[PDB]
Amino acid sequence: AYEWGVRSTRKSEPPPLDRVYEIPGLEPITFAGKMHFVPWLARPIFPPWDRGYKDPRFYRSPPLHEHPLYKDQACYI
Amino acid sequence: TVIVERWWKVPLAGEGRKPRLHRRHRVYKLVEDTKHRPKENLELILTQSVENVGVRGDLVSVKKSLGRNRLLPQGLAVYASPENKKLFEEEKLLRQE
Amino acid sequence: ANFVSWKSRTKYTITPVKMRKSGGRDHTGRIRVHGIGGGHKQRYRMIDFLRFRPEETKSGPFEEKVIQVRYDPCRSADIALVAGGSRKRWIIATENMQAGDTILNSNHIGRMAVAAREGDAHPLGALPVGTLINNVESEPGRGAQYIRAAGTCGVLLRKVNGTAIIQLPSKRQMQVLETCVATVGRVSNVDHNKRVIGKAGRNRWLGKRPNSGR
Amino acid sequence: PLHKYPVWLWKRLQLREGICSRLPGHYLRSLEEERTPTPVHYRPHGAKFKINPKNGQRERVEDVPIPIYFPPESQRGLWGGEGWILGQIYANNDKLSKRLKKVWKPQLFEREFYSEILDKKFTVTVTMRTLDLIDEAYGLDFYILKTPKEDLCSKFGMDLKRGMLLRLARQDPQLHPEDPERRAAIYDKYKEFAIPEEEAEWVGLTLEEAIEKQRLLEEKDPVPLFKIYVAELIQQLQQQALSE
Amino acid sequence: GADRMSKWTSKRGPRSFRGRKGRGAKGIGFLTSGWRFVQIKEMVPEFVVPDLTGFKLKPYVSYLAPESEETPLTAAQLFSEAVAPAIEKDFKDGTFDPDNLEKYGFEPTQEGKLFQLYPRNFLR
RNA sequence: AACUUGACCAACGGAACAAGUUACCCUAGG
RNA sequence: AAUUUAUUAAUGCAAACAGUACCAAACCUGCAUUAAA
RNA sequence: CCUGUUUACCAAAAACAUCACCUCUAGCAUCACCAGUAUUAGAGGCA
RNA sequence: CUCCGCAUAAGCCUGCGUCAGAUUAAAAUGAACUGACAAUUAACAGCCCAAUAUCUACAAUCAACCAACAAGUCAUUAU
RNA sequence: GCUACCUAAGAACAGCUAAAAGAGCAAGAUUUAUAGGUAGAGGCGACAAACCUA
RNA sequence: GCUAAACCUAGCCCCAAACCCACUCCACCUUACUACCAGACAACCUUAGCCAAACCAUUUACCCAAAUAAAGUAUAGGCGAUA
Ligand SMILES: [K+]
Ligand SMILES: [Mg+2]
Repeated sequence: AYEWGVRSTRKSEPPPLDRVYEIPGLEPITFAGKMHFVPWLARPIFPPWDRGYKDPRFYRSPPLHEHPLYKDQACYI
Repeated sequence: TVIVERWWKVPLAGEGRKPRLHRRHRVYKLVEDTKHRPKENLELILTQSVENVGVRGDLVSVKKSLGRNRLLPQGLAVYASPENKKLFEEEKLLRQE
Repeated sequence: ANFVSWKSRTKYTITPVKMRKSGGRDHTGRIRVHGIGGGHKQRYRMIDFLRFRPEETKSGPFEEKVIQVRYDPCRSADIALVAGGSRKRWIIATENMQAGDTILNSNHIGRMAVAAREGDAHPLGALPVGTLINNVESEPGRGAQYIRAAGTCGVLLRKVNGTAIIQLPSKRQMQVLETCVATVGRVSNVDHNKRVIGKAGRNRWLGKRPNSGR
Repeated sequence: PLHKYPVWLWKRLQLREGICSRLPGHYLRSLEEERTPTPVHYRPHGAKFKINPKNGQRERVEDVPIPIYFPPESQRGLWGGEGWILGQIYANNDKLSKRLKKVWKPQLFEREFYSEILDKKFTVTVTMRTLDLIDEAYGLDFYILKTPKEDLCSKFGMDLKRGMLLRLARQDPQLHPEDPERRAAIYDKYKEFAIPEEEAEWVGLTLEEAIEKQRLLEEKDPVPLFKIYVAELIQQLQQQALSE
Repeated sequence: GADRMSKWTSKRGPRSFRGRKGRGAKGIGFLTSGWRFVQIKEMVPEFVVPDLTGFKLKPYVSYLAPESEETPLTAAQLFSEAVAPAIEKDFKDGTFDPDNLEKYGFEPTQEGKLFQLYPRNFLR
């Protein structure tokens, strides 16, 4: 079955993580402390960020199922 | 492992000095390729029964491909280290006792 | 800005999609295929080539009604808007496909050869031996990639041990599993070849610029 | 005009200034050392002296290593010292013939290796030489610990050494949590390589990684002068009270 | 032919360039749909002007004034004049204890203050 | 092994080993 | 025209790999062989 | 053997392009060809 | 005489406004050169938009009739 | 930023025969503004071996 | 008699010795010098041709830590040039 959306237009897959993460008991030295990217240090893993307050112009709505009015039975409008 | 040698001689650098290499010293000739050589057996001490050598604790000269792929990862065999040889030797002695 | 393919839509729709011409250039911006350039603006109609694609909740064979048969600028064959259940899609139109007709798409192989009806889609194994077929897929569920041009039709020569042998329009034998869906009949616009371009200018309208080898 | 120091010494001068100077002395030595890697792509001369056949005279002979190019991919894997050989050859092995550019690449394979100290399985790219080297060392953990940095020629390999070395130095209970007896057995087998935890931390780090690690250690918030002055005033008051 | 040396400003370039570039004025709001500008009152700087009635200081100083030596203020001098007296009294009375630095005006952190010294969050 | 031998290298004092074409021509002085 | 096949494809060998006496996946690397440009 | 560009221009001529015509290669999809599938696509010749 | 002209866009960047000049054009009033002073004020224009899913087969041409082919700039709903 | 080709999204074209629309006289294989792409072992070329800021 | 002529400083050169640089405020990788929104592009890979061989086809040079000497010696090289 032909799938729609060519690979070239889809977001590039994440780069391969540094192998220092694989090694147990080792803390990869990253550029998070520098506050900018450098090619010679490992890429940091950042925890998901939340604004912590309401900003109408940058609002994100919850998942559709979580909506209070979500119903399992569809309605045709 | 490709092994090469230089066509042109390199003049002696002297004690505590590194040779000065000119453009001619980059020309090489292929002395030998290690892959094109008869394979050698890998000595292993078996820790479990195997169709070829059921005898546990028996030194075997299995093919390197077979030993690496199956015997060593699965724990059927262990390397023929001096330390390992002593440990199994005692079992062969204790069993007779 | 570097070349970005227009083929970025991920969700199927019957709405014509705006296309971007390439001019014979690849992503590097260098000409790869010569003689391609300009022409009339064209919108893409997402043609569904997996004839047997039941709706999300529903399963098994289903029927569709031919709402419309119309010209397609992106291909030689004509296309048909078919409505089944609550879903519409674009398919390739057979020689005698007409508005209002009902067509059947089934993935069931009967004990014998079911009657051949133009525009229906059954598994090759179910289709009678020696029937004109179109829009055949190489693998079960891959989707029709062959016999898709106007007026083209392959024949089902024989079925042997769970496989089917079909003659492609180039008179070449092709062997596929018997669970491969296909469409009975010839493709629309059987008289496509007869048409004469007549005027050099018409070639430019079709997006084909002069190509001088030397 | 002339520079005070030769330009080739400027790098060493950098290590005497700023953050680089504050790096541990043991780590700095590793950078200064210039050990010769084991011959891989050439055959070394057996002795210091040889008898010249042409004139029958004893003449000094020196080993000149072949320049090896290590692509970035090799740093992820373990190639056992092998690398690309970028040079030239004579067509049909004839000096009179045109000189042609030539590259000799190693044969790479994907293999699975299990580290007893780390108790993990790794998928790494290796050559046949790496497999042979592991056999002569009786296991990956021995090969990684035994081999020096110049021989390993791999950033991943030096990263593994820090992992294994830190576990031995820290006596980490995380290895085989349910079986303390098994944990002790593995640690006993590698006791020789156990080095202090302080030194083990800086094993295999690059200069950039070491500088960043030292920057984080040094990084501290400035102390408010309110706290500093309070300590001085209280000390002055106490001394004044003592004199009284 | 283009003038490289001259200062780049919003007067130059086509309509898109001229609109986007400004002259350094601080924004006081945002743009909504339809290019409607919404002005945020808080963003607008509020001028805090005092009451000058009955104020004796004037733009200039009389020339008949005793010249004095210039002594720039320092952190130590401020501590000796604003914080040292309170600690000195408490130390004699024994009430003073390190844990209670805040009693003399020490701020462990700037968080939660309207005017935070570092990072400075207030205008001159 | 030695003693020795070998290019019509004939453009014959012999470059170890290489042609056409340019009326699209490029450079050089006479 | 001579020089060359570094280069690109094609094939062979070795290399790697597995299974029920006898044979096995392309890729990859090394070495050959004609071609291509 | 249709018309179109080209130097020239009233222009002629030739060249190239090109409708038609002819042979040649190709049984297939997620960056060109092409979101196409031999009534297709590409490469040539065409007096 | 009109060959244009006015405006916008693009470009340009104060480049015939006032005052003064010993500077300048063939021209010791003019001045586009020099010094000083002044100036173009937003309604036009630029500068835009919360999220997630979902919707979008029917050209344009006075769009009606008769037609086509090279098959087309123009649209949502739910929370 | 010239020019050649191409991409995106624009724009222009009086009258006359006027069925047919067509460089007919005077709506096209036309012209044209904007932004972008293809770079010298190359690009582009209805191929002059031309053009790619002389 | 005009046009002109004349000038002595600005600095500069080569050495020696010493290892240099740089956060008033504000602005500056977007169309730099532009107060203020969900990133993700990431660096590493033989210098080449050619001075010459009176052509050119292998062949010559530009770095690796002490002035001098060993020594233009050993040695390499169409064993030629030359190194
Ligand atoms: K101007
Ligand atoms: Mg407005």
